[PDB]
Amino acid sequence: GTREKFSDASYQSINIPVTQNMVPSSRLLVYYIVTGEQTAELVSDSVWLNIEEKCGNQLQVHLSPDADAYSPGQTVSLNMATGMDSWVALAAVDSAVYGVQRGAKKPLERVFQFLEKSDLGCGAGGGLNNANVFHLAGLTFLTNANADDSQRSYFPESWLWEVHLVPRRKQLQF
Amino acid sequence: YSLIGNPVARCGEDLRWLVGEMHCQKIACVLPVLMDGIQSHPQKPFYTVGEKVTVSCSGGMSLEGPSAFLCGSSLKWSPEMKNARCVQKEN
Amino acid sequence: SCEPTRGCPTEEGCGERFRCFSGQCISKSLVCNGDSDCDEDSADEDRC
Amino acid sequence: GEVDMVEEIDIGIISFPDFKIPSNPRYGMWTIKAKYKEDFSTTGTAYFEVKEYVLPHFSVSIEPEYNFIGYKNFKNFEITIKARYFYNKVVTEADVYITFGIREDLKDDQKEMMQTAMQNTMLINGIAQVTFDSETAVKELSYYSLEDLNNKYLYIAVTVIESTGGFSEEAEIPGIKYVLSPYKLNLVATPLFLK
Amino acid sequence: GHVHLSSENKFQNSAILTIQPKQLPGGQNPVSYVYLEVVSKHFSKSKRM
Repeated sequence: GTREKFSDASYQSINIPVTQNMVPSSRLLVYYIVTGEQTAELVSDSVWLNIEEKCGNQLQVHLSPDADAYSPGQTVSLNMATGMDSWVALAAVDSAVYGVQRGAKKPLERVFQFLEKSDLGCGAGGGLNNANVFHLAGLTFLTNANADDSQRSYFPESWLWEVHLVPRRKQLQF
Repeated sequence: YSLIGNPVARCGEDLRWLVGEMHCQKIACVLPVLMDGIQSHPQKPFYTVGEKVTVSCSGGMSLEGPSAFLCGSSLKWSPEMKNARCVQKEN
Repeated sequence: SCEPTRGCPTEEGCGERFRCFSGQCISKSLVCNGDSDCDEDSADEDRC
Repeated sequence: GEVDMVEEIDIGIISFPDFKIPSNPRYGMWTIKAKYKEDFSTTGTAYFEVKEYVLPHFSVSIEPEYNFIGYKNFKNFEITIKARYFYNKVVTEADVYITFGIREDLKDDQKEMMQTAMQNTMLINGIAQVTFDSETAVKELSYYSLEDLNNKYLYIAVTVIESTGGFSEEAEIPGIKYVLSPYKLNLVATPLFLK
Repeated sequence: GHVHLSSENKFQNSAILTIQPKQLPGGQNPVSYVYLEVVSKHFSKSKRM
């Protein structure tokens, strides 16, 4: 980003558009350079960015028959709805397979929390002089002013182990 | 289609592009081995992704191994059994 | 009058060095040593 | 402490052949690692346990009123034991047997225990709750009655049997230790800096 | 990579860079992390990362 500074007020509000690539987490740093009489010195700052968890493809699964209970052996249809073309991986896991297992949490249960590990820096943000705060934010700067120091049936489980191509609206029968 | 190769091509000092062993292969199924003793169902010339085929032999005998075959991504069946065996006899 | 063709040389990198009023960048260990540390001026002085 | 290795060229979803369990399995927590094996990093790790899931009759959830027993819960600690079927319906009626115990650590699985109860309660509408005082347990079976002397986990076993039909399901809690020091504090999403 | 600076871009630009398997096969360590250089008319500096 880039903005201009005017004498209208002491504090200016910047507008930042959010994108689909910033759902898990993000960071922003604001630094401005000044011209000194002998040497220059720039000041920066950063604060964590928290966001919600919304899928870009927007994949939702729903059965065509709408009922609270289904009869055994009833032919059912499953309809996939996506925003763009995507590959699906269906898995029908029984709810009774979850033994004690110290709780038996879930198969994955975590897609963005494990994706957050891509962040190089740690902490929320802010810190000491530009070098330390940029190292804490996960960056390394190159400027003339300052440097950065590195410091059989029925029925066994599970079933429905298939991979199908899914257009904007795809439906299968089983 | 699926990508198999480097696939990166590099510009050299001799104004030429260095390209590795890369090819553009598919991610539709074809007709099976088509043994005279076996019968395919359904009998179609081309197969789409996501469909299954029920192969069996004549009466009085039953196919050995998996009875149903599924069309994979492309040119891919889970078992192929090219002229291996359909059935000797199931007593 | 002349037509500048080549770019002007930028200032030298003052990496991890306390800058003085002139620009003589020395090690940070000399800060607050109670002597002519920068040897040029006592501008910074590290509030010693 | 490796069993089999298999590589497959990749759609985006890598399909692998169905693995087969050897004739002499080793029960426990297995390990699954995946690598690209050419040039890469960030090996992924997956876990799966080999056990007997032959027939689970009904899930037994143990939700105590409080996480860990404190000073106020020493004289009276009430715990809720609820058993529900897997098809989202609660259990109508079932006999619930409660078993208490004291364990020194989570690694030790066998420890002495009362020997006092053996409490028999009836499950009503899929929910049951019983009051258990720690003073009687710590005075009878623990051989010393004081909350500062015992700093170790508390193991509770629950055996739920149906009165209308022959069935049995068991549940357990890892442990609840009596600690004089209160719970610990930490900072999250809070920059330790000043403006 | 090459960038272009003008009054429209206000003298800032960003170019994507890739690290492909060009490293020396084998060796005591395959890291050889990086040496980053900037070719400009007024300034020139290098740093490892």
